[PDB]
Amino acid sequence: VEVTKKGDTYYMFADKKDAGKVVTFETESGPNRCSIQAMDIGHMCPATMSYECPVLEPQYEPEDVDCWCNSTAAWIVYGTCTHKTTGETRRSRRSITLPSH
Amino acid sequence: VEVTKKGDTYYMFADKKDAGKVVTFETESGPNRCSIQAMDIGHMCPATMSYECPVLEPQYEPEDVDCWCNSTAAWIVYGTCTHKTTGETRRSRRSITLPSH
Amino acid sequence: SKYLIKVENWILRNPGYALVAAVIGWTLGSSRSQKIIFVTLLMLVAPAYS
Amino acid sequence: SKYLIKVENWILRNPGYALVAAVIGWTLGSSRSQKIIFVTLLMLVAPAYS
Amino acid sequence: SKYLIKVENWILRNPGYALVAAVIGWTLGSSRSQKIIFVTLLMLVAPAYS
Amino acid sequence: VEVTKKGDTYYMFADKKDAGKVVTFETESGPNRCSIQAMDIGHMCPATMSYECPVLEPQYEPEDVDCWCNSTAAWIVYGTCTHKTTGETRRSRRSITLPSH
Amino acid sequence: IRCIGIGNRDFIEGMSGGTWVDIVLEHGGCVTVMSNNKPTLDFELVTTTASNMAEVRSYCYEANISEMASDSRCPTQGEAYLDKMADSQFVCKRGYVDRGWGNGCGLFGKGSIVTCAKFTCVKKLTGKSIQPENLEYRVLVSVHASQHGGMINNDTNHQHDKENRARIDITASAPRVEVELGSFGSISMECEPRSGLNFGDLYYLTMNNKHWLVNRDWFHDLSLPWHTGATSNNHHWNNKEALVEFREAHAKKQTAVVLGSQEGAVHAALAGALEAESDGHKATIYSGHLKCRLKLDKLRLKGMSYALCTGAFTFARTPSETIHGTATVELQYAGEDGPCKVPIVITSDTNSMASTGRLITANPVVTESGANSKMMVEIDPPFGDSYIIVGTGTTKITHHWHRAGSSIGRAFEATMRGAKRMAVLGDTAWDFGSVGGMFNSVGKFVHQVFGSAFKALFGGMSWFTQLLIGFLLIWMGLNARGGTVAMSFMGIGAMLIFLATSVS
Amino acid sequence: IRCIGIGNRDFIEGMSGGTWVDIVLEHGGCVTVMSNNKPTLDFELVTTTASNMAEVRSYCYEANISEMASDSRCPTQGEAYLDKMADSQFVCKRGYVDRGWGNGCGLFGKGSIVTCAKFTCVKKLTGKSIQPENLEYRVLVSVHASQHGGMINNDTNHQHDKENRARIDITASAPRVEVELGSFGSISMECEPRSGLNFGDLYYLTMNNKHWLVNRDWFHDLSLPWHTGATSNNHHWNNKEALVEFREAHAKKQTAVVLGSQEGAVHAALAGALEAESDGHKATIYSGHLKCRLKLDKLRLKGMSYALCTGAFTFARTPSETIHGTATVELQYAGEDGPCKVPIVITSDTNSMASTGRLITANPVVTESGANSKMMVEIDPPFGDSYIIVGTGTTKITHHWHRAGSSIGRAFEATMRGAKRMAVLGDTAWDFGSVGGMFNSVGKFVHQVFGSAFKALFGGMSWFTQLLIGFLLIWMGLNARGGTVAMSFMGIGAMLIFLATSVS
Amino acid sequence: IRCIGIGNRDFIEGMSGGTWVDIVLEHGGCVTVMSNNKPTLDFELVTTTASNMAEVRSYCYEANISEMASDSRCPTQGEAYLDKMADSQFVCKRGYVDRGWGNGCGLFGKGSIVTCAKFTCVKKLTGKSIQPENLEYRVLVSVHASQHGGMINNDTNHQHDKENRARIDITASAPRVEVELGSFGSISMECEPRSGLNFGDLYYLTMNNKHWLVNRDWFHDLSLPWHTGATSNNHHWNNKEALVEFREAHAKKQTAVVLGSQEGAVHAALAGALEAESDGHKATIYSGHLKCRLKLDKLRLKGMSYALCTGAFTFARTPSETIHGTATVELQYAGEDGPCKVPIVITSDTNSMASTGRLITANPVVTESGANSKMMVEIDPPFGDSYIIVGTGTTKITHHWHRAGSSIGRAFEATMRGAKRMAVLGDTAWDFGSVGGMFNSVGKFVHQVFGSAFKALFGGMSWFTQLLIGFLLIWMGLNARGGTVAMSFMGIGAMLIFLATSVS
Ligand SMILES: *[C@@H]1O[C@H](CO)[C@@H](O)[C@H](O)[C@H]1NC(C)=O
Ligand SMILES: *[C@@H]1O[C@H](CO)[C@@H](O)[C@H](O)[C@H]1NC(C)=O
Ligand SMILES: *[C@@H]1O[C@H](CO)[C@@H](O)[C@H](O)[C@H]1NC(C)=O
Repeated sequence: VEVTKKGDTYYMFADKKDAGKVVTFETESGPNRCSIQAMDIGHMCPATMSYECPVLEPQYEPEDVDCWCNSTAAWIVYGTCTHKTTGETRRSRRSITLPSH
Repeated sequence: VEVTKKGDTYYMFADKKDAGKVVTFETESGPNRCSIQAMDIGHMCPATMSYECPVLEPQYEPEDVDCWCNSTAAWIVYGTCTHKTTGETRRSRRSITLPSH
Repeated sequence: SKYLIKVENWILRNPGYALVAAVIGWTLGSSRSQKIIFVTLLMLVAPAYS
Repeated sequence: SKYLIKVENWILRNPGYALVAAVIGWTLGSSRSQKIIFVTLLMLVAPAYS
Repeated sequence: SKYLIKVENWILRNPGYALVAAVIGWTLGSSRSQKIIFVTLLMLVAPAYS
Repeated sequence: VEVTKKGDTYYMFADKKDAGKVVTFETESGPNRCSIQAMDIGHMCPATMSYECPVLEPQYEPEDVDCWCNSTAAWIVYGTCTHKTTGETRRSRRSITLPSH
Repeated sequence: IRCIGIGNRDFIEGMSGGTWVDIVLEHGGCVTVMSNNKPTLDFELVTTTASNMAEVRSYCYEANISEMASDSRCPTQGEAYLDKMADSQFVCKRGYVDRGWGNGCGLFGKGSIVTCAKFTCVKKLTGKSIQPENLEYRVLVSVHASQHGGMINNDTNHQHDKENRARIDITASAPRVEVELGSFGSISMECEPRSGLNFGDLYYLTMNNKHWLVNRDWFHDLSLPWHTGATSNNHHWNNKEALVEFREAHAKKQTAVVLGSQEGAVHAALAGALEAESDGHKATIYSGHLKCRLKLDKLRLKGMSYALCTGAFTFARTPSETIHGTATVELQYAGEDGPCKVPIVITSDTNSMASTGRLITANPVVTESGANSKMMVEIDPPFGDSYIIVGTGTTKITHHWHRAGSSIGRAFEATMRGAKRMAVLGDTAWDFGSVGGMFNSVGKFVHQVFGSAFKALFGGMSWFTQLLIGFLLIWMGLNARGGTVAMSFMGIGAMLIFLATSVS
Repeated sequence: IRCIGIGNRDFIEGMSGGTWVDIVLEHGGCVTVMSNNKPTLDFELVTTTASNMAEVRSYCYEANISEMASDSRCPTQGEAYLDKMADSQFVCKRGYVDRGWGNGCGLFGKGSIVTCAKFTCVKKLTGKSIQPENLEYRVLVSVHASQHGGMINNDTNHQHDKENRARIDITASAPRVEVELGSFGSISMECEPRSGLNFGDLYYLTMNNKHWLVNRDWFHDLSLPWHTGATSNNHHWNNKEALVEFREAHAKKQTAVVLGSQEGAVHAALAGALEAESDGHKATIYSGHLKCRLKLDKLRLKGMSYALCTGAFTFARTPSETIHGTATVELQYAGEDGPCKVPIVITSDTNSMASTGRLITANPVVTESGANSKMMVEIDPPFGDSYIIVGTGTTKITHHWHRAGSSIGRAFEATMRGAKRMAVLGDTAWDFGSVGGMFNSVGKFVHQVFGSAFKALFGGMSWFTQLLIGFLLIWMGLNARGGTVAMSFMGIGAMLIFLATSVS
Repeated sequence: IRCIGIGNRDFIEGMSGGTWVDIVLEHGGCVTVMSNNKPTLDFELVTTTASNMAEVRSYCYEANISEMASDSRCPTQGEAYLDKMADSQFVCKRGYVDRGWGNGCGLFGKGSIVTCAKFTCVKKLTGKSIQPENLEYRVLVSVHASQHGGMINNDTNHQHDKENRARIDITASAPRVEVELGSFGSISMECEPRSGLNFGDLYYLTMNNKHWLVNRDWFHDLSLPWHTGATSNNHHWNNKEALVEFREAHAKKQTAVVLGSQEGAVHAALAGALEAESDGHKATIYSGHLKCRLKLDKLRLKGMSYALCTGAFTFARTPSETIHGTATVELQYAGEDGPCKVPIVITSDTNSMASTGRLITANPVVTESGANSKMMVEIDPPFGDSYIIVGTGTTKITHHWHRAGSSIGRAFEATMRGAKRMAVLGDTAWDFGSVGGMFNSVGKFVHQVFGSAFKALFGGMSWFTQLLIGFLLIWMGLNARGGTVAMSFMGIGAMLIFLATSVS
């Protein structure tokens, strides 16, 4: 995965292939091993979900969290689409209804 | 993960640790490599979610599916609870109201 | 139907002679209904002279 | 209040003499209201002989 | 407007002679309205002697 | 961080840099390792938040506490302002309204 | 002495020869019954007891789930099937979901998905019904035996002489009870639990060791899982979907969730509800009145044959005054003469020495033979000023007393109260059976309605002048030829003759 | 000849000396105008054209999203913040989520989470308004010139002699138009687009190369994102949350989704809606009537001065009959005499030779000078049996014809139709301006309402007897002293005198 | 000359022998006072001055906090305590928070937590009261001395001859003032600041170098920290919790926050409020009228003894006309004759030479002895056309003038204005003390109410005919035996006799 810093904050460009594996990079504090448990991760495409995932102490189990590193809080970003067809999942099935007349 | 057969159907007892990894077992047809992408998987406890996940052709990529094997359709089962405290998530927040009097 | 239209067209073709015949036959009845029958008689015999 | 209860208890103690005095004073008035005043006079002077 | 103010100022300048003329013309009418017309006549001819 | 005692009670002057790290000092009982998990900690400035954080037994997990030492209860104090501009956050957004007339 | 400190206190007096007498007891008041030769009794109703209540319905506020399973079939396969559908303990829901090549099968259409899971009720509340045959009332009976009147005996462990107090349990099975007061005698009571609070539109709700009463027209309206009362280890439930919230169907599964504890919702809904208490399986209700009929045949006095007291009587404190114009006197006796009758009189002047009032406690007596003993009595002073004298000889003590109000006012108030009581006693007042008790019934109720005024009005209870007044009134009403003047006058005359024939 | 095969066909006849005449045109019918010396004209309204329509609002059924971002802060930190919040193209929502040690911070309290994403409208529909000054009507005018009547000239490319057909565009800017028919002459038309379909409560909806009309009170009721009424490449959308669905909640993020194509919902909702067609930016409406006034001053005949035909006339087929009782005759002429007048008569017997009916086509003539030519004419046969004779000499041909019905029935139907027409012509019927045209107006409309019955009833149109009947009726009404009998009789007499003064 | 360009201008004339005269001054108008032998004066009220205002209450819109501290105790420990609670500058709040083993102690219950912090007011606004003894009015007095009338002297620095203009400060302490006008003389003024704008329900609000006026019932309704006016460096505040917001609930602490600047809220709330201006600590109010009484005893003319002008008079421009029908004339004099009286007459024709109007400026004179000097005068021309003649001999100049309206209209308007003025002068109009001034008072006010019409109506002010008319009217009213005809006639006669006895 690509690791960059824009304005004193770390961005991790993770593609589809790196799904469910940890990665180690370097920060101003030192080495950082960060695990990624992204479930809705997709291929690379303009639709990009980005969310900060926070640092925590190893003496706690993750709860309702799919990203965690231990140097600081790290911002993760990844595309969300299907078979690189430039199309989102859009499976909402709301089926909004309109008045007849 | 544990692999058993009760009545000509294969059950895969998968715990929390084996989350996001594939597993290979044997069937009457031959070897079967089956991948598991369970996102809401929990620890081992009486609350057990079980659902059949189907066989599919290799060319067609999975879509909105978190379990797939290629010998036959395989029934997956795994617990769903928090920190092995014998307690379900029960996070519904419906807040049903009753008539006053 | 078959004869009413013919006599109607005949009346509308020459209404003067028809009205003359009608006013002649009006004063040749003993009762009102008898005068009506006499003028309808003239109305019916009007198309065919024979 | 202070005197009504006393005269009431006195009337209830010996009602015979009270009724005798009342019927005596009833026939000593010129008008009905005058008889009423005379009997209430007897009612009031009843507790204390003096 | 143009003439009312002039005759008004004339009346207000010498009211004695104006009242004399008014009381003279008041007694020279046969009816009340005729007297009113005669005095308004004097009122109108008052500014210009001619 | 600075550690002082004024009237048989310990004050820990912690600046912004020491945020999220433990510190060891000495008391009449012996060495004391005290952890600080202050999230809203700020720079040094007159606006100073001060609160006692209590001693507890190591066999229990903290439930709603961001400061814990094990010799006694220790009073922590730290500034709360932005970029050392001598200005408090004052982000209340109450927007109190007054009657017109 | 249990009837002294009660706000809602009545006074019932029966005929001299009349053994039977009817009364009404309210759950917040008391009744005092007195007679000429019988000792004063005090009846009170403490608590309404409900036991052996049947169960009607039970709800489950907090529940758990386990073993969630689902099955989906896409078009050209029919309806989905699961083996757990036929089981009554597993609840499932059906639905239709869009399918495609991404979900496993080829044809592009929507399929049928079904999802069920077990249902286990961890905590539940119950609803009971109340039948008239289950109710049981408790009435305490006290006797004015010149007791010390000390409130140190609260429970029923000791310090309660069995001849001075008693408890009675009135049940719907046997409404006839026989009360034994020891040396005083025995009485009979027949109570009819009627005209009480309606129990056909009330349900007894038990929840979390607490209890309430609810309306039947709301108990069935509640939207929660329920099941009727059937003795079994595993019960079948209905309408449990209201506690299990199903997540929107996914590509080929459905994850159900269970709601949390609904105790707060029930506590909020039951804010404006009535409460009660319970012991074990029995419940206690503090609302409901009762009608009773007492037969006083074998009841007698205890110290009628005793002698007089030749010792020293002294006041223990300033005599108090109650809201009903009654005066309690607490005496201390010095000397050793044994149980002796207490000579006490009420008059208007120290030299008059004439009884002007009555006593609420009949035959005041000392209970022990000790040197310095104590006793208490309750009397009713006449309106105005009066003197209470205790003892004889040169050692008799006197005390002044005053009471406001008017005799006519008290008479009218008592008459109105008696009229209200007779109106409450709608049924079971008279008897239309064998003849001979109809005149007895009309006399009994006219007495119970007019004696309070008869005693207060007609002079000093000479028993001789009143008969002459009645005779002259009957004569005046007889020698009158006019209508509507002889009937009423003769009726009033006969009423006065009968009221004078009774006890005054 | 464009008015032959039309179900809704009328007949309008004006005064002999009356140049002006008013008519009403319906979008589904036709109008035939005839006179004594003027050639028959046929007016039809083809399409209502709407152009240069302004745009009011556009909705977006199918949309896309991209660059979803979220930010979460737990308690004691305040509200979450994101730089994309200030941008108008990014929509976010706020919420509160439960946090704990498993999420990063310790204090247990609900935190503030915000989530926004871009919004791009991939497909949209538009709504336009219609103003009266934008409408433009198209009316075709045909002339009965004994044309061949062949339907081979459908479009406007060729095979349309410019002296036999014409098109007129009536606009709201200039309602006065001058029509040139070539050799026939010129006419004037003043049309007033009033009393049509209301266009103040209708919106023209364009969607997916299709078009509909909708109600204004319903167009604003639709729940979809919408912009302000201006032309901009990218406009600040409003109420876009209706197309972006957010998940329930998560301890650290929130994943939004976009709805699919809502084309099916709009197609289902617009089932009971009116439809139309469009070309480029112009729209075509098939509903709406029109009122017009025609001035026929320079209109003349074409073959009035021609000679007679001395050739051979022959029928081309059996003469057909239309729904309005009109007979079309298709003749073939042999010989070379040039354009000559067609001698045709309608009588009751072959020896009578007396005109009994009228002709819908005035001055039937042959158009070319060819050897074997063809022509067509349209006539109205009298009720009953009749004989049509064509030609003179020993070569004249005869044909039998029959027509059902009654003269009184047709007269009453035409009178009722004229009354309905005059009722439709509520406004702009008379003129209250300069004097001299008011009597002309009352005479004109009484003629247009009663001439159809006058011609059918009063004998053989002798023009001499009717005047005497009118005179005698006026005399009978004059010598009458009674009320309500002289006014009506004199009015009817004057009406008949005027109707006889006009053309019969 | 300060009263020329004023929209609200009045005219007050007193009795010939009447020294005292009452007037009313409005803050937006002027008053002109004229007499027979006294020079014309012009009074105006410039500004209401408020000084030495006391302070009532002060609010604090923007505040800061510092040194936030908290203390928590869990059950079985009692209430929390902090040393800063007893200090008045530290505000704390108490609460109950859930505790457990995670918070330090064992027992599972909720505890008591207290949290206080300092309070320092960085910015504040103030409220002052206004007392009648603090007000001070300023009135400028001008004298018509035939000044040049140039507006070049706006301020009070120079170009103001001290004998032609003056300023007077009317205070509530000493309402009696003596004004010195130099050579003209001295006057006395007694002004009573009554019937003005109420200052018992108004507060003077100072905020951010701006000032407003507010209602007392609204000033106390505001929900903000406040403190009364006490001279000190540190003040005690009340109800400061309205500016400090505490968080929900935390087990071990509570973080307070302070609100931002509330200047915008106050500016929005004070939108519909009145404004004013201030200099240093004094305030200026532009609303409020005044009543005054002038004593003119030592006031005389300046050029009464001067001679006539034997030079050349010329107009400097076309004479202007004001809204009150007054004509200003600007003259230029050539020659060196010293201060001489200006011979000017107003007539109807050049040969008549009869005074028909009056002069607003008494005794017009030239001020300097220069060769070519200038002067100004203000006169009132009669209704209609008139001729103004200036000078004598063969060098006198004439000018035409016209004025619209009617004498009766102006008379009625002046009568109504005088009636309104006398109605405003409710109190302090008459004197009920010593006798001899009551007739003077009734004559004075009947003059001030009717002289404007008396001068306009009753002829040419001959002073001889009017007496005869009054005598004959008195005689006509005397010889009349009927009621309601002699009293009114005698009253009108006496009124006319008195009005003729006064100055015309
Ligand atoms: C993060 O955790 C990993 C776990 O092995 C460790 O190797 C690494 O040094 C940690 N990073 C730090 C402490 O900065
Ligand atoms: C399933 O797929 C794996 C993919 O490598 C293959 O090795 C295995 O043989 C397959 N099993 C079958 C086709 O039964
Ligand atoms: C606090 O706990 C640490 C745990 O390593 C221990 O080393 C230290 O001595 C303790 N402090 C005391 C008991 O005062």
